[PDB]
Amino acid sequence: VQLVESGGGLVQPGGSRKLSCSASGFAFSSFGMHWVRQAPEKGLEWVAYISSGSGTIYYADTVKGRFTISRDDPKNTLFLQMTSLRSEDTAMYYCVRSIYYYGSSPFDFWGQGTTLTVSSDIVMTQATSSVPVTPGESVSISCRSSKSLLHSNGNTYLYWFLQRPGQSPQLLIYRMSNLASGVPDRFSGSGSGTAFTLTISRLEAEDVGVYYCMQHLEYPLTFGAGTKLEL
Amino acid sequence: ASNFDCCLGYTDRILHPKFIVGFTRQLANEGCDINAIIFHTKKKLSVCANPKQTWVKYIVRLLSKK
Amino acid sequence: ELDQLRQEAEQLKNQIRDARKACADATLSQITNNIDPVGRIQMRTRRTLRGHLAKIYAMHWGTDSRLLVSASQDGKLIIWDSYTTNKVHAIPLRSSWVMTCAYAPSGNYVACGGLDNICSIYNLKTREGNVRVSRELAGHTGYLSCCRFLDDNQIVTSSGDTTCALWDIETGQQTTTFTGHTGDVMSLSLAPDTRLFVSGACDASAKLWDVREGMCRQTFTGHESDINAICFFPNGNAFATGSDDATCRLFDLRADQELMTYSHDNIICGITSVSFSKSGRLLLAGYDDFNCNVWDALKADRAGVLAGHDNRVSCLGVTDDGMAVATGSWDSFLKIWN
Amino acid sequence: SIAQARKLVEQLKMEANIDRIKVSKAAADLMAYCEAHAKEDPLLTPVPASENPFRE
Amino acid sequence: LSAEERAALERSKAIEKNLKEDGISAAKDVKLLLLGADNSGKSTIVKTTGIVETHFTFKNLHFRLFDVGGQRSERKKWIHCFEDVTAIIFCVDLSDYNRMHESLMDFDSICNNKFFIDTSIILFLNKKDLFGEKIKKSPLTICFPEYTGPNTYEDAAAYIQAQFESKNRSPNKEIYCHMTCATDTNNAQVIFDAVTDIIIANNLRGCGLY
Amino acid sequence: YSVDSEMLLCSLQEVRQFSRLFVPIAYSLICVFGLLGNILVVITFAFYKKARSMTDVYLLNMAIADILFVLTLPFWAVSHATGAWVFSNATCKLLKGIYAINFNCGMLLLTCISMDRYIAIVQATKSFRLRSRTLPRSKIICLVVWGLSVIISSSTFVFNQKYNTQGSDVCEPKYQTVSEPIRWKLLMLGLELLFGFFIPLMFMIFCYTFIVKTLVQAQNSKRHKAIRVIIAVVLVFLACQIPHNMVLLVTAANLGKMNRSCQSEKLIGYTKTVTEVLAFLHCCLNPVLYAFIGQKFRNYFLKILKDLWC
Repeated sequence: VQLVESGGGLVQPGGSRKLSCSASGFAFSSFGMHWVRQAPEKGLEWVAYISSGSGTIYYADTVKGRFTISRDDPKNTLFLQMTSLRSEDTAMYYCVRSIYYYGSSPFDFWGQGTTLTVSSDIVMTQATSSVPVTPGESVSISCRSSKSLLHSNGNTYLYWFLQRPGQSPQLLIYRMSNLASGVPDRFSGSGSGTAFTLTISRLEAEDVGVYYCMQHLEYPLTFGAGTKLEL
Repeated sequence: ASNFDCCLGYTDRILHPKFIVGFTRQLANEGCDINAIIFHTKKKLSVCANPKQTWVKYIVRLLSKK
Repeated sequence: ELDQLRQEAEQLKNQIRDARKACADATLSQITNNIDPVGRIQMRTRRTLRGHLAKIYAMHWGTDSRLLVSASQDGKLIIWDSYTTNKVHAIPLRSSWVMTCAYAPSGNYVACGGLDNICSIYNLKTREGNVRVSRELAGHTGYLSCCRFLDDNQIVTSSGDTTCALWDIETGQQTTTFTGHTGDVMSLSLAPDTRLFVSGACDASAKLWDVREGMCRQTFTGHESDINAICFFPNGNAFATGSDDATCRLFDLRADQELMTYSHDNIICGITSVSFSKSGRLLLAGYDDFNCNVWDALKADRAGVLAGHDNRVSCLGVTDDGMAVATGSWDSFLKIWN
Repeated sequence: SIAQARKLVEQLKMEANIDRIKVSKAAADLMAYCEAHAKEDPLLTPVPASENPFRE
Repeated sequence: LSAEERAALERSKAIEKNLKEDGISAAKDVKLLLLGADNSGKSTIVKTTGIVETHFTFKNLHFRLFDVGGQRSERKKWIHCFEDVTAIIFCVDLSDYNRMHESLMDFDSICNNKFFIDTSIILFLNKKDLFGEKIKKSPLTICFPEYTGPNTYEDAAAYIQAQFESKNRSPNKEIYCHMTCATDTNNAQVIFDAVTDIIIANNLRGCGLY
Repeated sequence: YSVDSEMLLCSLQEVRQFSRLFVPIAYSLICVFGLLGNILVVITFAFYKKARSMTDVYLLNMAIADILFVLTLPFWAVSHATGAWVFSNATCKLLKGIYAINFNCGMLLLTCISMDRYIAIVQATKSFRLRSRTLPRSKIICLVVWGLSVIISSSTFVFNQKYNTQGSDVCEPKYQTVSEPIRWKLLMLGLELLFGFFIPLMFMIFCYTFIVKTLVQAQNSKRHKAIRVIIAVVLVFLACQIPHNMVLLVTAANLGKMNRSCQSEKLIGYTKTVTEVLAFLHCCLNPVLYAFIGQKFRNYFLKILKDLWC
């Protein structure tokens, strides 16, 4: 598996540019695809999405009518065309794959991301900024929701992501309880209704990063503020 | 419907008006092919004539009333 | 010494015939009096699955008891979600003629074998998107009848070569071979503790093997035709055999005799499939006259009739928690009952 | 031929070393087992439309 | 009616639509079952081995031949799978007469069956010139000893063809018997002709005619 | 006065006295047996929707085109008896209108069945190869047949009215609107002649020639009965239809003459009732022959009879 994307540098304000994300090492035809932004001193936020077979398209509230998305199945490439750029789109842009059927893990693999610069709903809150830590101790991260994310079916739609310093963020936990493949057996997840908890047991070195909280109940996908673990 | 009685020929001699009491008008619009003026005399006959000749027009006027 | 060995075989057959006769104090039909009857049973068709364009031959539930598998002659293998009734996976098959298919208890693997004398393992949950073939095991001489996943690295397979063997999926070689029978083996069934299995063949007999040892212990002979279907009792101390002369039998293991027969004077055609209920008080049986009967398992009388398909009932399965029954047939539609 | 005979002789020997119980005991056990578990069987005794996971 | 449950439904309709396109594509093929005795020149006619499946194309039409050899089990048990096949192609060798009685009973077995009521047959007699060479010295009274006819070739073959028609006791089943000459005869044409009548005959039943 | 046997009105009182007793009984008898004959076929098909296909769908549509036609029929036997149209203007505009659609629709389904059987046998090998003929297609063609039947019948609805030509009230088309009266009559007469007799005649003879041509060369034991059915169906159509369409021409030939004699008109008068019934005889007999000759239909009819009766 390898997702690499390129194109974009510094532009003139109110211009235009294209972003190209080229995939290799899997069946591109089958998966859906997202675009996700990250401002230089802020958290993550959603942008756009296209389904498999180009059947359904959705955009964000902020960028509706200004940006456009398209895929090329024969050559395995994803395009994002953006026109009349304002002075608050200065951010990295990530390229994320996902799949939907009974018992699967969306947002499993992320891209590397390109730096673009421009020269001049469900509300979710994490009541933490920096949490003091020590190795060989158990800790707890708390994400509180606005309304209950439980549907008629038993399953609750809540995901937990981790970002290490100077790298791409990865999936830890999907659908609240279930654990992602390749992740160790130290992490555990619990919660009921609108209050949730991520519990870590015997934390060790190379396990400190910004932990993010995301819901997948309604479009558009809102993220958390993020929790930092110190040295 | 069907089998509607029609007048085929026109050809006749002129008839002095005193042998005429009653008359009708055959229509080319409805039932038959041609249009004509049938004449009923005291003897139970059924004389016919084309509508445009002077005598048929002269008698039909005078015997329109009484 | 052929005449000497021929009598030594006879004298022992005369002894075993007098052992089984001197054990029977009474029949079950005497002891099963003074109990309340089941009373008329009735079930309606809850759901119908459509997509296949040819005869359905096999199917299997999963331990989850929400997802199931099925196979047909068109060369496709579909995985259904029984609740929302939508397709999860549809796999293109290599050779068109398939007879059997299995589903692993972990829910990570699928098997299927046909008239190519080859059994193919398919790996679900790959790192990349698509499904592919994990391993292929071909060591048999005749067509494959049945196959059952013992574990994620152990599978049992019977054939029309009049033998069955145990495989190791990781190395892809035969571990042990079982040789007793003299006719084509039609079906087999695992015990609840995955220690013992029994098979039934076209010499009108059934045998009981030992997986870890590799020898037959007992042989049960009570039919007059080819045995088609076989199934263990939930307790794991009895089984029931379906045959091609419109009769089902009930055998015991601790006592070596046959304990009961099930037959009606109307029906005159062979049985294709048998299966027990969760408590094991009902016994379902598929016939080839477009009809599926429901027998009482102690009184030995009919307790109900499931509504007919357009063509022959080939395969039926009861689920683990025991909520539903599912049946397939040659008119290419699946139906779920309750 | 001798191989098939010498196998079949030793096969019939092993089948004659089994210890058997009466039909009465093996009968009462199956009847005893069924009575205990039959009370929570969903096909025998129908569950209502509340807990039925197929309709409602 | 959920975010994920709607995407899962969209995937199902994509699968549903995909396999029906293959269903239409696989209905434009002629399936043929190739039975007969072994060492009967079966290979020339086509122009732990489980099953050999061949394909050719002639005059813009796709043929599929399924040969069942080296199985050695109980036929009836696995003849259910080949229940509908456009036709059957049976092969016999006149070279040796001591495999005639075996081949004749075998034909009689397949001809009158539960599943093959209306399925018509094509019957190829091979090694034509080889049979007609050894009719000189070795008389025809060795097989079918009750009667033969004239000593020489031309009116002998008639007697065998008569036995195979006598074995047919079906009300509405045709047998298109042709003769093959050595290992240098065009047979694709002979089949193409025989296949046509079977399609015409099936369409007449479908129509108001007959 | 002195005029003798020249241009005298032609009395058609006698020709209608013959008609008074003859017309009602013929309609009444073929109505009952016609309705009884067809309703059987409509029920037998309705038993199993499953396995219905191709020629069966066209046969089912024909059976429907016969029931309505013969259900509409008895109101004119009541009119011929009474001898005065008592029913409302809307009745004369409806009953004459619908009857035209049912008759016109009946013929375009026969030419469909003919072209269906052509593709089936002559191009059997090619039709199998391309999958040319499928079940859903037929339903589109049926809608197109019903489409044209509405359009062609339009000219009938427009001109049909209620008025009193002679004696008591009658139900006839009246041309008061147009400029040229006889040209529109000649157009409306000619329109029915072409679609009635000339479209079907050419389509049948072409198809049923090239079917028989290839079917005599084929080697089979089923080709014998097939030819006997074809010839019989072709023979009947000619024996029933020809007389009326000849009489209908004789009308068109002299619809503007004045010298024409009465004896000629009187003779055409009688035979127009006698030749008119044979068109209704064929229309009510046709679908009963087509289906009942079929082997599969006859077997399934016996199946239901021997199962339901017990």
